[PDB]
Amino acid sequence: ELPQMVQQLNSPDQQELQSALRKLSQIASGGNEQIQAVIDAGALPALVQLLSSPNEQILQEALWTLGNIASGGNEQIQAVIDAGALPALVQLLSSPNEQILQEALWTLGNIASGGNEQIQAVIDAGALPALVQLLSSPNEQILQEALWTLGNIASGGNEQIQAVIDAGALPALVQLLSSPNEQILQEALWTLGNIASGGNEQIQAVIDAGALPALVQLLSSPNEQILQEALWTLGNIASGGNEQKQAVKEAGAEPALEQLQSSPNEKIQKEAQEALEKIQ
Amino acid sequence: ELPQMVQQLNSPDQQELQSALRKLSQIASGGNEQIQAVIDAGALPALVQLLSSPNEQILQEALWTLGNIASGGNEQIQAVIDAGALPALVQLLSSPNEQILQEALWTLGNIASGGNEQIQAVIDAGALPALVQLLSSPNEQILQEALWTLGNIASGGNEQIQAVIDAGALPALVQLLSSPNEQILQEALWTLGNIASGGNEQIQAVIDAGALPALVQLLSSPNEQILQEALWTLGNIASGGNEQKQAVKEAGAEPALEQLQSSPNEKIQKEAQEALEKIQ
Amino acid sequence: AELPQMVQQLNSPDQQELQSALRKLSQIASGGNEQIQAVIDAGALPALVQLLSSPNEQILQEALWTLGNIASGGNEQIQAVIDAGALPALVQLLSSPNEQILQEALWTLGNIASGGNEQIQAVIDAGALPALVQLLSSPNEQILQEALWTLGNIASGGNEQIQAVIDAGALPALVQLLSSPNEQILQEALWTLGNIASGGNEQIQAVIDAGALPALVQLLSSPNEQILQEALWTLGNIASGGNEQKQAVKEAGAEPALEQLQSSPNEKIQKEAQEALEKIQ
Amino acid sequence: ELPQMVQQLNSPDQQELQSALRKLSQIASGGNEQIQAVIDAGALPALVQLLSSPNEQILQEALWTLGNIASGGNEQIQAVIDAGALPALVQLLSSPNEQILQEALWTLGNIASGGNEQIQAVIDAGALPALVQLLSSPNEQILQEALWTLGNIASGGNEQIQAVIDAGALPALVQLLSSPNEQILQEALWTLGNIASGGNEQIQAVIDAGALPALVQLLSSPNEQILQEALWTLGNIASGGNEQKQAVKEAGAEPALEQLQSSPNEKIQKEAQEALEKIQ
Ligand SMILES: [Ca+2]
Ligand SMILES: [Ca+2]
Ligand SMILES: [Ca+2]
Ligand SMILES: [Ca+2]
Ligand SMILES: [Ca+2]
Ligand SMILES: [Ca+2]
Ligand SMILES: [Ca+2]
Ligand SMILES: [Ca+2]
Ligand SMILES: [Ca+2]
Ligand SMILES: [Ca+2]
Repeated sequence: ELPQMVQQLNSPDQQELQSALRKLSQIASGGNEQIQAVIDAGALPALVQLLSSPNEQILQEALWTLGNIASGGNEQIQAVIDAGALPALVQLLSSPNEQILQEALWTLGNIASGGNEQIQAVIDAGALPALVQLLSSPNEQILQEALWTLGNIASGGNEQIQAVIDAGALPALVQLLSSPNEQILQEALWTLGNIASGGNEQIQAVIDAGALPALVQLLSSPNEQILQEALWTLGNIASGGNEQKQAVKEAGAEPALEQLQSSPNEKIQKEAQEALEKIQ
Repeated sequence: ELPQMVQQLNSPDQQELQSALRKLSQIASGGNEQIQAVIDAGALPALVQLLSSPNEQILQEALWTLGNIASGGNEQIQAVIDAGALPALVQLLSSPNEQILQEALWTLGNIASGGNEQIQAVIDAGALPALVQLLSSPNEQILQEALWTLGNIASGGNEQIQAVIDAGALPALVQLLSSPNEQILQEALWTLGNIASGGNEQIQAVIDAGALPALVQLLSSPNEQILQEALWTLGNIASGGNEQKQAVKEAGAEPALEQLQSSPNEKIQKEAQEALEKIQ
Repeated sequence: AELPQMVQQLNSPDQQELQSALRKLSQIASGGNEQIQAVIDAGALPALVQLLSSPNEQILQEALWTLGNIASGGNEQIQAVIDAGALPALVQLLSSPNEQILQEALWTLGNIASGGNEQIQAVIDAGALPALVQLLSSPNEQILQEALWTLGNIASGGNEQIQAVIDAGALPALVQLLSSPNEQILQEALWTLGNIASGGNEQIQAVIDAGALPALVQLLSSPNEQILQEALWTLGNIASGGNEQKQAVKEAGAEPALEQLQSSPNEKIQKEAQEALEKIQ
Repeated sequence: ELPQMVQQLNSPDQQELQSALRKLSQIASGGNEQIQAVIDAGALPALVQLLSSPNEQILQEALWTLGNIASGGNEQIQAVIDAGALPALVQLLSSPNEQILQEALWTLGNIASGGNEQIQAVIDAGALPALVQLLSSPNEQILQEALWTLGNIASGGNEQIQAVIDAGALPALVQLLSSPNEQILQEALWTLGNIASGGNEQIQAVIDAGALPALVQLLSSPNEQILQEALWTLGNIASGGNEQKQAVKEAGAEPALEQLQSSPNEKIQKEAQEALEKIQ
């Protein structure tokens, strides 16, 4: 009954087309067996292609359906990605249309709560620089949604976190730690906390950005939700490096570095000597 | 990110090898400086105040944070001490909140893993009586954290080892040599070993407390790991006076020692010789 | 997939499976208003209203969302929100530079204004109309759509409510949205203007005097069926007035446009198109 | 290599069982890529068996390993489940060893953080009655981990939420809304908040358990995490009923009801008739 709804995404009519989209849009809302049902009927290419509709009613509906398909299994996120949604999503990040801009951020956020494979895709697709740009928005709804999306990215592996750092996000995050808007403060603390829970390098970048005095100050907050997030972030700062040191020691590092003691490249040699000195 | 990095230390790809090395050298420097930055930015006084918080959720985060700060070098541990943390930590040893009691013990355990100035501070804050009471906990999670901490204390000098003996830890530690839990058995053994590593009134009181028959009997354990610790302990005792050798003579040690020579475990065959040599 | 699978076991052959499926649908059909009433009876509204003055954006937003949910109940539930004193704070939040807070308050106001006339009139009496009207020229499509939705609920009341909307200067801005390239705003504008056009001859006349007809008439040539439908409904409403009203739609040239619709594939169209051309002879 | 490590997991040689155990737990503690290597080798089945071992060092290692793997993607979780872990993990809830008990819980809570069929495998294995009993534990560590697990379960579809209700969870959740312990209280709010985000019947159970007066008291809390969590739950109670009424309307419920006036059974006609009236 359902590849019928699909072919009608191609329909000359807009009551028909939007009957179809409205239908497919609610079905996508009902959990993973239903999402896959939409997927297998081949809905993704149609829905991606409507991302360029000049009709905002078609556009926001398609956008909303992709976001919902993106809110299921990693495997279902991967299908959105495979359909080529990312490049389009990234362009919509420039919409002067606040409501389209928010739907696309939300969609990206959802994709970015996937595995590190789908986070890397979002990163490869060029999304970090627009997200960071948006950290300056005077619209607190877009700002919140951007912080969130960045938060999920910063919840991947260390290279994911490092991309976020390398895209320039930290100075903004640290200024928002002074914000008198508790909702924004807390989403920026949340994202910053994710950064702080990578390894040595990631922790160092947070420290070099001047987060610590701002975090120490938040420990006077009568707001226990913000106090808890400042303390959790601080405890990551204080633990991450030694825990990484010990995990590389566990992963084979002494041996590896001894073998390189005698490297024939001299620069690699001194550096390997230097690094064994450190894992003492 | 870590097994990758280590395998890349052997990579025939030169830029791959080199950047992997650079990362690994940074991770090798550890976290102590990052911890210091936390101290320098003023976090200690607030963490210490929060240790009297009646909010369990906050108090846990604060304890964890301090515990990690105490996972640093002796400088960072000493800073937690001079911040006034110890009185409240020793208080928390009476908490009926198992989640708070475990973090406090852990934290105390890191402090106790510094040098003897740091161990002495923990003794002098009165940690020992509680820690001894905890050796008879039916709660293995709590028992083992207490054993851990006691062990670190008992790895200090003879004044540290005596404080422990004086606090009445030996009977408890000995009862635990009858434990059918191998994780507790091993740690009780390690702690006994550290005690027997002291001078001669130290080696004596351990003998005095009836350790040897359990010790000897453990040599027959077919679990090489618990065998080692028991050997090592009996070897530390062997190392002592003459009344002391005569004491390990008397508890039927020679029979058991005699077999361990053929052991494919290189280490065990060394120590096992050392000890028989030592009697006479 | 609990709900589609439920809707299928009603057509099912098995009697047990039909039975219990129906038993669940029935409870679900009864909706959430008694559950909203229980939240009210346990004493939540006074703290919820207090939280509206809160410096904490996080707490304020959640409160706003709770209130708006409570107000998404029946008229009894809306009236309890009103009586607990929420409107002054809601109307206050209409000036807020915070878009997030602004949207929740518009939304909350929107739900209050989907009640009966007594509920709508309370919103009107709290002074919400001038800010709603000013927000119809916001460059923010999210804020604008929410203010349009609210005003349309308000204009879906009695003539006294419709006239309040008119008296607050809504029409110039509603007409100007008739030129929007944004289909979603255009449809809501048409709908609001359709409601206003569904009151008395003097309300209909104010719509004409505001210049709606020229835009309305063009919208009849729209390739967009959904836009074309709302345009027709509104024009239809206007056609449903006294002689002077019928003349003005004659004199904006609605007749040619309305004939070029009798031959239309679409369904709700020709019947309405017909009834419209009918009303002018 | 990895393939004879698996073979040695079922060796009689106790020593190389444990080297083979430790190594597998090492590599399987970093990244999803390594987890899979461990999986495809065939570690899972053997690892499940070691959950029977009377050696704690062995038991806890196996268990912690499974724990780590269960903290990957839904299909990694699924592979733990396919391996047969659940009946063992559920049994381990009866352990008098607190460390084992907590590790069994944490493992269960990770598995239960997957998609809905994973959550459902956990219900199916009979975890709910054990989880519900734990809600009376005087151990706050065990108590909190049980609530977290039940929280994860209640984050599935209404059928999963209903299975937490049917198992008797609500009266303890309700009582814990009075707890002066903020960590326990917050975790119960979260669980209850997940329950209340379900359908008309799920909200009705929460109402009938007398949640509302306590949730309403919480609106006076000076703790903004708690206050926010009480607003949220109350918000879900106020919306889920109407939102589900509309969701069934979209699911075609009207054609189906009208169709039932055509039943030969008056009861059915009457109910369908009462239903169609109500759906306005
Ligand atoms: Ca068309
Ligand atoms: Ca357009
Ligand atoms: Ca703003
Ligand atoms: Ca507070
Ligand atoms: Ca026990
Ligand atoms: Ca504020
Ligand atoms: Ca705009
Ligand atoms: Ca045992
Ligand atoms: Ca307790
Ligand atoms: Ca408390």
